[PDB]
Amino acid sequence: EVQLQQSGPELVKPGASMKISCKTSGYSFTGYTMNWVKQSHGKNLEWIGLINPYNGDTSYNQKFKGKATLTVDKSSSTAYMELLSLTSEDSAVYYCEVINTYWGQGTLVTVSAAKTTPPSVYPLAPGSAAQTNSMVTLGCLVKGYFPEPVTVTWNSGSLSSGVHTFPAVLQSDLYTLSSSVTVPSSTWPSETVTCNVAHPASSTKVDKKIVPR
Amino acid sequence: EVQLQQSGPELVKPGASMKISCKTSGYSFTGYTMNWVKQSHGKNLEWIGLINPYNGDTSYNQKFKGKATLTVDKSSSTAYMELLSLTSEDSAVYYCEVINTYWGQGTLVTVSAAKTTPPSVYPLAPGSAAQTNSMVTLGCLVKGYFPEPVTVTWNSGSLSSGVHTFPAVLQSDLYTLSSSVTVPSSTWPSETVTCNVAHPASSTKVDKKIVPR
Amino acid sequence: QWNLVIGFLFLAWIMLLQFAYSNRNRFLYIIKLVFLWLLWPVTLACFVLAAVYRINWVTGGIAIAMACIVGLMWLSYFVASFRLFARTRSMWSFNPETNILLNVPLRGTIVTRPLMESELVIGAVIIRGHLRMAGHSLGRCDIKDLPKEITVATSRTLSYYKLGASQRVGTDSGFAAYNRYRIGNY
Amino acid sequence: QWNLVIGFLFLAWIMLLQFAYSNRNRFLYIIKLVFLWLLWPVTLACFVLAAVYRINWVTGGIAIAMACIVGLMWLSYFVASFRLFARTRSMWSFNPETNILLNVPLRGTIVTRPLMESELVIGAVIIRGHLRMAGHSLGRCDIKDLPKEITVATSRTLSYYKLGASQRVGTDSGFAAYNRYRIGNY
Amino acid sequence: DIVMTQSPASLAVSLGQRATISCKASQSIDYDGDNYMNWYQQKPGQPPKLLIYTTSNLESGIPARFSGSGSGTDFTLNIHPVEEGDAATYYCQQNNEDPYTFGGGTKLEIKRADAAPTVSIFPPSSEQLTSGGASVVCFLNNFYPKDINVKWKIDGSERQNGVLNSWTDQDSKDSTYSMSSTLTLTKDEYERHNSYTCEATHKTSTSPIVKSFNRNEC
Amino acid sequence: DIVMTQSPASLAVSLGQRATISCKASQSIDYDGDNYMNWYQQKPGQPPKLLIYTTSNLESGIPARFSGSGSGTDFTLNIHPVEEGDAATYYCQQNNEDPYTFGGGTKLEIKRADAAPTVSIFPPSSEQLTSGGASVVCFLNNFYPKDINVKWKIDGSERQNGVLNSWTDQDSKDSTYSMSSTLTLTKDEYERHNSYTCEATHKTSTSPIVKSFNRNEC
Ligand SMILES: C[C@H]1Cn2ncc(C(=O)Nc3cccc(C#N)c3)c2C(=O)N1c1ccc(C(F)(F)c2ccccc2)cc1
Ligand SMILES: C[C@H]1Cn2ncc(C(=O)Nc3cccc(C#N)c3)c2C(=O)N1c1ccc(C(F)(F)c2ccccc2)cc1
Repeated sequence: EVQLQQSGPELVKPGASMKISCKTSGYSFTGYTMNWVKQSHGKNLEWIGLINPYNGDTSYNQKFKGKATLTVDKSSSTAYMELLSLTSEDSAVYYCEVINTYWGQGTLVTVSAAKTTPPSVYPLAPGSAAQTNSMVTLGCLVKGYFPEPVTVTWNSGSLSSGVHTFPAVLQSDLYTLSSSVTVPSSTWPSETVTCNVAHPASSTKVDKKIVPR
Repeated sequence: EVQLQQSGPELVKPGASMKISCKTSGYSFTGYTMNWVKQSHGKNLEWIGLINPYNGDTSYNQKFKGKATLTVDKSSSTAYMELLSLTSEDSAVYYCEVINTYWGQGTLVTVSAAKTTPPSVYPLAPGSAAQTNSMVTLGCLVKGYFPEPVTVTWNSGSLSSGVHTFPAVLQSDLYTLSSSVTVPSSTWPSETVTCNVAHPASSTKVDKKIVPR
Repeated sequence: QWNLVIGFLFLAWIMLLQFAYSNRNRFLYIIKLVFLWLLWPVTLACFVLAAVYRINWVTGGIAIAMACIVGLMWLSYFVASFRLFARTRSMWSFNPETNILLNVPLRGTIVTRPLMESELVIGAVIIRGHLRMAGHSLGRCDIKDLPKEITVATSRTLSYYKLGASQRVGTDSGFAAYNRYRIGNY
Repeated sequence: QWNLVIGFLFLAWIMLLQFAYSNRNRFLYIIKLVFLWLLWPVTLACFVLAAVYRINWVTGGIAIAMACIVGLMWLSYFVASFRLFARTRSMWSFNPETNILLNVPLRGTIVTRPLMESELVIGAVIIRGHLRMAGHSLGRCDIKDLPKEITVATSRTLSYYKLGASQRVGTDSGFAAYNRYRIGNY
Repeated sequence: DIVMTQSPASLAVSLGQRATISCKASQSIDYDGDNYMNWYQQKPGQPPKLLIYTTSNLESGIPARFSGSGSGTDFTLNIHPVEEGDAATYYCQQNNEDPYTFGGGTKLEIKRADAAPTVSIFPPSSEQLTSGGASVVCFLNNFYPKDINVKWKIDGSERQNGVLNSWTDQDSKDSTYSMSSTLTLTKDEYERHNSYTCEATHKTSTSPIVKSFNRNEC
Repeated sequence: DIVMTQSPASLAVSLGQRATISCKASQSIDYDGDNYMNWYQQKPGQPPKLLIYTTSNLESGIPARFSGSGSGTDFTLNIHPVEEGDAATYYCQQNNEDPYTFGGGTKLEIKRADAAPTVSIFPPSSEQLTSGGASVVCFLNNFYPKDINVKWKIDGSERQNGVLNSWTDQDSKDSTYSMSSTLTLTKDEYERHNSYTCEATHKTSTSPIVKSFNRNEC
């Protein structure tokens, strides 16, 4: 089983340089060629280049020459790409691939000088609405986070279905997200429902239980 | 794609000889080897011999040697097995195979000093059954034919679902076949149901309609 | 002596080490087979033509033992070649290289070539429309291969193979594998 | 005449026209490359000794054009083999047969051999745990094959292949195919 | 003349459970280290078809549920996710020596829930009575287990004489059995008896199913 | 350096019907008679998955219902029995020339019978009001058509400022969509009007679905 585990999301200021690592496992290093791919706008695919694990021979496409550099660490079985002079158009998802069939998780790179802020969690319940029928909607709003990867989970993964999570939206350079779950009246307010909001970029985790009031 | 058509069943007396003719299609006749199998009474596979249609070079085992002659006609894409000095232990379902993947449909060889007899058809109807359930069962008894096989169907093959066919019982060297079909009670007496009995060995075709009695 | 005929010998040797080591052309490689076939009696005749002028004794008991060896092995292998001819009535059993043959039904007839391995799995590659099985160009074939080929070696080894897996690559080509499914003794 | 030194020549010819095809044994196939390598600057200097003597200019002038033939292909081929070296820093780029290489990752390192075809499909056969790709015996391998092998050229292109299909046969053996999926020109 | 034997004579396997068939050979084959063994399948009224060749090579078109293995003189066929369609007879073959030999064959039966038979009685037809003789036909449909005792009675007196019994193979869809019992009577001994009764005793009931008719009713 | 394009930017195919996606290569790739073309599929939140390589070779593990072929410049991807799980974006790549360029993507949607949304709303929370703000949030769930007109009418006045609308992708299980509409405001403006109303006009009826609450109701 071939696996490629990447370092994870990163936030940098304009003009900065950074390194994206990719730790590979399940197969011998100094084997198959490593290829780098940049996905932009969430729609379009592109090609950066390739590097051979064994002889440090690299080939770049056209416009990434002097923009990105590739290297490897044989002892740690780790591939690296260095991004130089990052600008606002460089915010993207970067993937590592072996033979076009095995792909990494994707590293999200955000280029901005804005401050990172922790999220604020507000529960949503039909308080005093006398909604005791078969369609009870519970939800939550998370506001004021930055840059992107806030994960909202219901009851630590117990409510794996019936959940509608929406794409994030931006207001005044900050991000907001809304989510809901549909439950029967037999579980409300008879059972406690908790929203688990994780924001790694601020090292923040909030577990907030919905109070019917 | 690849077809191995057989010549059909035959009945002979002890000591007689015959020729099983297999006609192939779908591929160039030469280039693939030919194998013969006997499958004597019961369920026991056996190997008779192997021949090359292109140049001969036949091979037998030490038990069937002198009991059969295997030959080929390239002009009609046909292969032949000559059965010599047939006895009571030779009655079987002989057929050809090529590479352990494609088989003929089977040639039934019967060795007996017996007379071919046409079948007698007696339809079975639930007379005075006085049933109030939403099912009605009818059938047909086909008695006194020889040799096997006999093909018994309903409505010229249109009626197959709900049909139970039973192996023939051998009494006094004659076979008796039993067949029963269950149909909705709304089928009767409005619909026409017929039993079709075919015995090629006696050139006997019978079609009998069942009526309430 | 002349320093020109030696040059042509030394030049005909490169051409035999370069192009003769390929079976991918019918009417290019039977000539090499014939040359290697004819090299055998020439050596024995040369060696026996040194034991009659047995002067200095270096042309004596040395050109006699090797004459025995080279006249012994030649018969010991001609016997086997004729025995191979006996079973499979083909003129391919007289090649001076091997004693194993491979048969491929194609275009109505059967194409026979010499083989060197007699292994358990045989690979087949169709490139652009031409078949190349075992280091042998075998003519023209689309993906309409045979589900059974044979390999024959005198005294046993009537081995029947079988189309085990075939696949098609872009627009003209393909590959296939023949896994041995049957063995026959003589 | 000395008919003892001539039979020793024909015997060597029968010896090397029989065992020099197989690329299986490495320490038996590396010697043939050296011997074939030495035959060029021997023929070149064996045709020139007919310009030193120049007896009959209708027979001493032939070895001028002939010596101008093999003094001209020799440079225009060493030049190319050295470029095969220039890209791939290997010592297999100096065999006098072909100018294309095959790279197979095995047991940590890479196994490199010379290849003659550069087709679109490459076959691979594992017999008893030994891998055999294109006439070369590449060592020891279970069914732990590689999903990518590489064929290299002098300047032509780098051509990566892909494990398209594999099958295990008889608890040890197997067949596999590498259908070319990529092409890269330097 | 190489003998091969299979340990089980038949298997009774429920749905979703593993079925196993083993075979032993008197010779080790051991041709170049490779063993040879073919596994075949046959259904009633049809020629056999190949399932496994050379002890582990699955034939094209055969589902992966059939796994063949073994070595030396021990060979084994494993069918892990047994379904309702796996009702056939399985065979072995050496495929190594000039006197090629087959095994005995093992029959695979599939377990299911108990079911009572449906009993239907048919009186003699007018044509047979006119010609001479009578045939009373009893049909038992869609039952499990196959072990049913069917008895005939003339005016209440049991008559085992003149009864033919034909059995079907296990159904390929419902995994049930069917049975036909026919009583043959002469033309003179039929008109002297008026009450005809058939009884079916099954393992699923303490009250056998009784059906009957009278000669003067039809 | 090489342009490669796909014409059908968006598709809408019902279950069981054929879907075709075309691609044109500008510079007529041909290496010794062989065209090179790779077809990829990508779902939201995941990296792309390879479907076809070298214009006709199906990647191992891909269902046989995907196929493709072409010549010279014209290539086509065919999905015959389109299922409800085939809701993804499809891409093309060269794998011949130095840049190994990608083409544009195409999006495949699944047709389904009409369905009306389930509408619910939520008033401001106590935490927001304690902080000093307010929000009213309306959810439309499990509707098929994408054309819904959502309105925020307070005492007959349509509020256009402070309304955000977020859409989900097509569900991979039932092909439905969902929508979230949020009205953001301050507490000083919230405590003016008594009745807050959210309306949704759909294309399956002439009666829009309306939900509302009073600030003094809770
Ligand atoms: C390797 C072996 C395999 N092998 N299988 C088959 C044959 C064969 O049919 N040879 C043959 C030769 C001539 C005429 C015909 C016909 N008709 C047939 C052969 C064969 O020739 N072999 C072989 C052995 C030895 C040598 C030697 F050159 F090395 C050698 C010779 C003699 C003394 C010392 C050294 C070279 C080649
Ligand atoms: C196979 C072909 C293509 N080819 N590709 C690569 C090479 C190669 O690396 N050769 C080489 C030779 C010597 C030293 C080195 C080094 N270092 C490298 C070769 C090559 O030599 N070829 C070739 C062509 C023709 C002939 C001839 F034998 F036909 C011939 C002889 C002389 C006069 C005329 C005709 C023989 C051989």
